[PDB]
Amino acid sequence: DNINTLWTGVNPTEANCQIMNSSESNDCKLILTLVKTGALVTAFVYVIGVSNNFNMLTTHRNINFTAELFFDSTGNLLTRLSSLKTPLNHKSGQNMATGAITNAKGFMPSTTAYPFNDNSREKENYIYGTCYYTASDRTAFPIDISVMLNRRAINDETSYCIRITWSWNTGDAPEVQTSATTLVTSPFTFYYIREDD
Amino acid sequence: DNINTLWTGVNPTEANCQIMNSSESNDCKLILTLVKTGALVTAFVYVIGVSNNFNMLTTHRNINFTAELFFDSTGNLLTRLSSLKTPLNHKSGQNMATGAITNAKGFMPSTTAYPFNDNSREKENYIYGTCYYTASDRTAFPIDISVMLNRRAINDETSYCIRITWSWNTGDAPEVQTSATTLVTSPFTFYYIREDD
Amino acid sequence: DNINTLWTGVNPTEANCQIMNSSESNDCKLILTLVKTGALVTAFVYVIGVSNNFNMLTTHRNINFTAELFFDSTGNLLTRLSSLKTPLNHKSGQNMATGAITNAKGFMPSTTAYPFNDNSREKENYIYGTCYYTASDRTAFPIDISVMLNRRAINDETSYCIRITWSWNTGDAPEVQTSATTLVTSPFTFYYIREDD
Amino acid sequence: PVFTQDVFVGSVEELSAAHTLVMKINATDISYRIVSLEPAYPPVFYLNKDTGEIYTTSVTLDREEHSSYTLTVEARDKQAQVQIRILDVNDNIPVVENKVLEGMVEENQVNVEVTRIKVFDADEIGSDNWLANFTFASGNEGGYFHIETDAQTNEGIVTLIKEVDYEEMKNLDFSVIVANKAAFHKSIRSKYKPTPIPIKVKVK
Amino acid sequence: FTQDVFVGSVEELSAAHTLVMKINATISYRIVSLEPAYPPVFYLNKDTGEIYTTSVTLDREEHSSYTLTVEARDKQAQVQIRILDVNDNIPVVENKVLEGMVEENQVNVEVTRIKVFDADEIGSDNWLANFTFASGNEGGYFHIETDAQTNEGIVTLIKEVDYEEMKNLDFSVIVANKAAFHKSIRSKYKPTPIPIKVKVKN
Repeated sequence: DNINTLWTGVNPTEANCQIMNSSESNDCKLILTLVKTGALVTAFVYVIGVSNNFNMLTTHRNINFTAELFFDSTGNLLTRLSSLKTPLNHKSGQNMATGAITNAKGFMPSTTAYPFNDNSREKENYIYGTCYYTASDRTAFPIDISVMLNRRAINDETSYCIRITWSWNTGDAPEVQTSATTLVTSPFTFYYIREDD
Repeated sequence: DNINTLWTGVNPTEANCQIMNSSESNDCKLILTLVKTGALVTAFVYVIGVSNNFNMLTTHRNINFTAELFFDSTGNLLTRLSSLKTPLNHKSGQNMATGAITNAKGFMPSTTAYPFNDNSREKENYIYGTCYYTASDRTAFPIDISVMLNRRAINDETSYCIRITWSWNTGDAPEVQTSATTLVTSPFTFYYIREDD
Repeated sequence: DNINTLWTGVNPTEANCQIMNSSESNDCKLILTLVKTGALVTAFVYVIGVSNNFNMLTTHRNINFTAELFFDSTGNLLTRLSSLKTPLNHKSGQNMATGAITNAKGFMPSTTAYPFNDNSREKENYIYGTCYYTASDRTAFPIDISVMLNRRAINDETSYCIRITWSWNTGDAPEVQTSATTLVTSPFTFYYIREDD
Repeated sequence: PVFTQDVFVGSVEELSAAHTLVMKINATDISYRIVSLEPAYPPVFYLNKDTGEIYTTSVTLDREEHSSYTLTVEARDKQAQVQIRILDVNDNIPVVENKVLEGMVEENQVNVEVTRIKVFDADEIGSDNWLANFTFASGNEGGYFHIETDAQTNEGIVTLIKEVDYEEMKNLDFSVIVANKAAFHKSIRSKYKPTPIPIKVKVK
Repeated sequence: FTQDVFVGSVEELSAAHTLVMKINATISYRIVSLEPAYPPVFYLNKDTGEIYTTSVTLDREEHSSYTLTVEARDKQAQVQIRILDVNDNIPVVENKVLEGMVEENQVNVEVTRIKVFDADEIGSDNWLANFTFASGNEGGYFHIETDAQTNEGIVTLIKEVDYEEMKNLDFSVIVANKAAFHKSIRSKYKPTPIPIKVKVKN
């Protein structure tokens, strides 16, 4: 009954993702949940800033940062390459179910729907949406999200790919120095066709 | 298979919620459906106007209204404090499944993901979105929706909370006195991490 | 598990829908996936242009095109009236299952939630959204999406209707005659209350 | 094949959706074909070779780009000319041109023209989709001024009907909003933000 | 170091972790100093010496070039990074009072000038204005050229006119740069027509 989720847990104790390649250690919490809904997978992603370099972004007008998830042939997470450094797992209450994942492949984007290195179908690999940032003054600041599915595989061990880029390009930064506390993106839910189990 | 839904029922015959503080009795219908999708709950809400005062909001330019749902430790709707005055129940055809609910706690927002009275995690208690009002001339007016999850328990018996605020601020009223028929918002769907059963 | 989906498959070999009534034969691949989610149905729709006339549309600033899906009383696609000419079916890997379906009715729009020929409830039959078109220069042009559920049963055999209208109105044509490759709109996910099995 | 008429005339609304019946070409004694089209681009009309019904194509008609199409259609078993006018829908928000607007009122004068506001709308000239409808956004709670719409050039004639005593320096400055007489089309309603335009009144 | 002054470039609006350049020395690298030293738009990998971009996206319109003073440890060197321009600023028609006049029965005349402002790099195809006639010139009477020395729309008349005819020569035009707009502003471009009135001389 719980094998239909594959997520990162709720509010991990420590950072589990390195989004900024400049940071020396994990600089944010990436909360990613994947749910099997028939032939589709519902993906529920957002980020909580932990490091100061990551939180200072709200003081700038043009910001962009990407989380890259690479999965091997069986759908396990490649922590040596991915932004997320903690392997995904099933739901055990409000935590990750410590145990072996045997049906990870079912949660991965379909290579049929989102092919690799196929220029003719390149446009099929893109998804778009908008999340929000709640300012210290209660205003909703929109953040564009671009998701790229299995379109490129740099490392030979990569069989599936998911890149989620949060970017905003406005005229006034959401925060000023003395007001910026943390960067929390409103949850983004996107659907993608899933690979056969 | 019907124990995975808690909803208000499709088109209740009589009004089931009180959406304006100025209303003396029930003044609209709040269609609200919650579906368990793995570690998430998919919420699906909209309001159908019944009272004349509520239906007359279509003739204004700057409107907002909030529906507040409060749930006890067992997830039952606190009809005395909440706007929706009829308890949620499982699916039985297109009607509420008259009977006792025991798994209600599973549908409520998680307190680990969405905490009470925590100033360090206030931002992660907000969901945002847009629905639409279809006018008489078929023009679609957007309505911003702010959903606040468990962030404040005014009453002692409140254990979970959902506040759905609709608001529009337009340059031309969607309707005039002679054309307004009813304030029906197009369905709005959001997701939230659900508390353990 | 496979009986919870009803879809057109992933990347059909040949065009399976005729969006443009002017086109002689099938002119687009319409990918559509309906998944039962408790009391709701998750619809997942997009189009892949095939014919030259269809793909020309990327070179014009103001366009619109509609896809109609008419279903009988049992939930079987009326291929001779609808745009899509290939019946929907259950999941078999990435392809449509071969065999009869007895529970297609469950996937249809609720005639209670979305009535036929009731002016007083007309506003309830609309759903709105936005998808995107990724151009050759990696720019996502928005596309307005108007989904009308059961509103008008033109023929005596039509018991359910889904009308999905894409449109865009821009100031710069997304492509030019020498760069247009294929009109592919990004996936659109919407929800509607489903009819009792 | 014999055409029933040498020149057919029809009409189709602007922004009409796809597969909207523009007209029907009758012929008696048949396969119909669009020989030619002026201005020949974009392909906004489709002729049913079986019935002769000219429909609109997915390419939405824009009247602000081309106000009339001339189709030469040949019937086969001679060519007929079909003139399709495009009817205006209010898809243009009027815009006030003069960004520096300052009024002047003569002391103790009534029934005089105070100012003229120049406004531009791109829809059909002479129609309710083009004439400006002015409303007082603010400042005229005292009921001093009145705005009329000069339809000859679509201008806002602002006149005053009350006397003023210079020694007062009463603040008569106000702010108006400009909109067309006919209601905005469903495509541009909900995209209309009537940013009030200001006008300062200086008493001589 | 292999060079007292290195020189590289990176495109404006570039994504995170775009390899701006590589600092070679004959080793631990480090940015001793920056100029203007704000925002922090570059990152220097101390192990390999490669300067990449960061999450704080660049804007040529705010800073045309950056100077870095770097060190190698086991001497100081200069690194000049030039920000290449992209077409991410839509032209704005400065003047609103555009009322030209045509002399009766004249041809080859300069009817007027349209002033245009663009924030992009001066002298590039991202800054020159390209004019087209939205309406009012369906009969092919007027001609608009782009004066690149000032980025102005020279509006000239080539056709005759009879004052007694009082032909409606007013026309509405739109403005866009010579180069195609950057992907960040396409789908936001909205070519509102700018009218110009053509008065017929008596």
